[PDB]
Amino acid sequence: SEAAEIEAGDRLDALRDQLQRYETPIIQTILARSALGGRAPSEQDEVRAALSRNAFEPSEVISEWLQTESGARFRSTRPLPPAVEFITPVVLSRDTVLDKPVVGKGIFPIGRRPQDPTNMDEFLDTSLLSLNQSSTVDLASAVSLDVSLLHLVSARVLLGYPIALAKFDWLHDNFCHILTNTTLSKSQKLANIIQQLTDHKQEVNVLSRVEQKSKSLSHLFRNDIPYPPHTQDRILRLFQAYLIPITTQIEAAAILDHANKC
Amino acid sequence: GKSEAAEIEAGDRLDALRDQLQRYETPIIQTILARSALGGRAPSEQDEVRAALSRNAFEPSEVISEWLQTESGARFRSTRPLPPAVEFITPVVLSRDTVLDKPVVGKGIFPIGRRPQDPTNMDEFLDTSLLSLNQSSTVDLASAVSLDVSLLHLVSARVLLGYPIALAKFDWLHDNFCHILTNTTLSKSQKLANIIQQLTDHKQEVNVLSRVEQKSKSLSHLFRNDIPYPPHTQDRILRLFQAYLIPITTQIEAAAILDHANKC
Amino acid sequence: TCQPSGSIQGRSGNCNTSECCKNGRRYTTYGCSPPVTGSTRAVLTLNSFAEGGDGGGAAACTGKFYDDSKKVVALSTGWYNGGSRCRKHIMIHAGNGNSVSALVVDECDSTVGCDKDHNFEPPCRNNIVDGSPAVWDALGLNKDDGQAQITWSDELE
Amino acid sequence: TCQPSGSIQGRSGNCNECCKNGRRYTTYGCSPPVTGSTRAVLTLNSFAEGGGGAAACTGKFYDDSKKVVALSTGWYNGGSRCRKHIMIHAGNGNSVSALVVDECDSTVGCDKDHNFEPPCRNNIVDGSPAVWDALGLNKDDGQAQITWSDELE
Repeated sequence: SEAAEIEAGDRLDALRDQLQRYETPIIQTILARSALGGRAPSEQDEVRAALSRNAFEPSEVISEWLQTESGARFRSTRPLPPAVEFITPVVLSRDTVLDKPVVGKGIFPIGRRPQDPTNMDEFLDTSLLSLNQSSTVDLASAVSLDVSLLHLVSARVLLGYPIALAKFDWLHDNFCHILTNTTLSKSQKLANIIQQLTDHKQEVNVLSRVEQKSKSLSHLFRNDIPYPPHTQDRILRLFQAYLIPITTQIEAAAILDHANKC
Repeated sequence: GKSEAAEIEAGDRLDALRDQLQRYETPIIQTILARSALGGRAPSEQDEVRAALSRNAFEPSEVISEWLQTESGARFRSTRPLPPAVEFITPVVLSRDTVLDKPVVGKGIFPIGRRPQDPTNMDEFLDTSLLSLNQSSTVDLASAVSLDVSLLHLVSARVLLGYPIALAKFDWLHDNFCHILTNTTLSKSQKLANIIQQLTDHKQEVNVLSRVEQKSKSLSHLFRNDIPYPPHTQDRILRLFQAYLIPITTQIEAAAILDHANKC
Repeated sequence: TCQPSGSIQGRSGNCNTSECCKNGRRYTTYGCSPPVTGSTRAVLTLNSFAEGGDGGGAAACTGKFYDDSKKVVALSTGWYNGGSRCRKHIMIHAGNGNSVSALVVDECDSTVGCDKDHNFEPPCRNNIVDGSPAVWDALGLNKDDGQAQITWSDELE
Repeated sequence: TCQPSGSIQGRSGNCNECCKNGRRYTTYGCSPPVTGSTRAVLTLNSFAEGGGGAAACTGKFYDDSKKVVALSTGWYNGGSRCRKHIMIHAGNGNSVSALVVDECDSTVGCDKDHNFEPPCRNNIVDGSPAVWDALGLNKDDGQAQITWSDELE
């Protein structure tokens, strides 16, 4: 019982390192596509066709979790990868200040405003549509970078599942106190678990680093064409409004069905 | 005159194509860094890349596709399912001990092309880079393969710009190339050599490679708690441009000019 | 009234000997702090908010780091109160009669600890004002204390 | 003896010396013979970074206090003088040792790569401001008649 908690803490530390490791590839991949050029004719269709022709199936652990009742909420319509259609509830106001310190609140509030796209698929589609149409951009390169990004963001948030299992063993009593509470509805248990999983100080740490990375990696050199406007804003928005809150919900969903382990 | 006007379009056309060529620099570098930052090599990654290229075959444009059929162009046609030019082998031009990336008194810097120990073509160069990673049980296969495939399409499209660049350069510097092409003293082989030499501007090459080295250094910055890039990541980014992308582009350009000798 | 939220098994990881968590003991977590009275009794601790130092992550209120000459503090999770004091000032009173105004920039996080994210340090206690060196110097306190009994109040406007 | 390699149709593009539209500009692969007292035209250039390409010999930029030169393509001679010094003599009797760092490219010009400027002449030593100041020459003149020779070390 000590030993198992210790092991889980160790395991959590390693999985968190794996989660952070997606930060730079996601940002570089967005920047590669943004530096490359405008949108090709029928690029969106070609992205769907590429996902169909090169269908990567998730791991057996993930594919079986996606068949359970809590995991099924993150299964996408084929040929989209897992979790890229998942819609978090709106939690911010239209005018919420997203990326500057606010007196009496803090900085980098998580989640969607009413005007944010519903899910990652729509967010990335909206980003693609904001580009100008181009007859010179290479279709194969553009689609291949689009597909890379979809696979990256799916794998990134899916790490919430093994992270949640490790957190459960590490913080066993905390979660079991919620799970075995017979006064709480299913949704109140979900809310209480999400709150237990949420650490905004760590969220600010990540998003501050993402903002630095997006500025440093978007540096312009001799004779480079500038990035489209708002490129850095949308990189931050991807993490702040989607990747972080969806990861937390995946972790909560994984925890919720574990009362028999208490 | 009619001639003068045609040359002017041609320069205008060349300027725009050169901008398009340079636009590949940052995406190629970012894509390499993304894959290198992501993790080690997945089981059977090489095989999975070929299967991805086979299952999702983008075909080239109609003009290029035809060019690839013609004999000159066929030397840049790859074995299916690889994209154009990634199997093309430039002849070894450097010695085993050539200094690649620092100024050499009496020679300069960034000598172009392959040494005997460099991999034969871009497919093997990228394969060798991938094999230098350890097998990883945690790297996401879909992400890794997708970034690998992205890079192969990028490097192919980058060098294939040599073909339209060559046509624009031919119209822009018509007399220069025709003076070589109509020289009945030269073999086909000597004309190729002289065309390549006319196409080569090493001062412009140094400008590109200096910037590539700078980009690779700046864009590989580590932030707090980041896992380091594998050793030689920056070296291999430079080598890709210096030993493959630049000389292959030039060769594609020379091939193209030679195909249009009938225009002299 | 304020109760613990749970506890965490200590792990020392690679931490040196700021105190590390020790193996073989548990560390208490809190979501709450004592009542804010307008002259709230607290323990002042010593911390660097500087970027280089590797003491910590970015400040919760601002995402920034602060060099040691800035008079800034972090507050235990309960007093941090979801950010309600972010970029506001508190007046700190020391037992020696000195007082100083300090900017709240960060959370002294009592909900989590003894993990790689926190360099294997324990969760913050629940009644802490974690002050920069300039805070201690302004209060005339000897930083070799490590902690001091204080009172604090919000500076209203 | 050294003959032109060809010529290029002028385009001014967006250059504000600029190539002019109604003319042609000559290109060279060679330079005059290198003697122990080689006659040349000294021009003025900044090798500093910001708002021109990296120096051909080194990939670097040089602030205006550095005594560095670029040589017409022929004298540049495929890099054989890279990071070697030449001794430059001005008509007023001043002389200076300058480091060869770059090629003044006489093979190409009048394109966006060269800011729509013409191709270097074939007898040019393109000198930094510090070269001009050491020679006591008025940088307002734009060019000066000089002689130069390869220097020992």
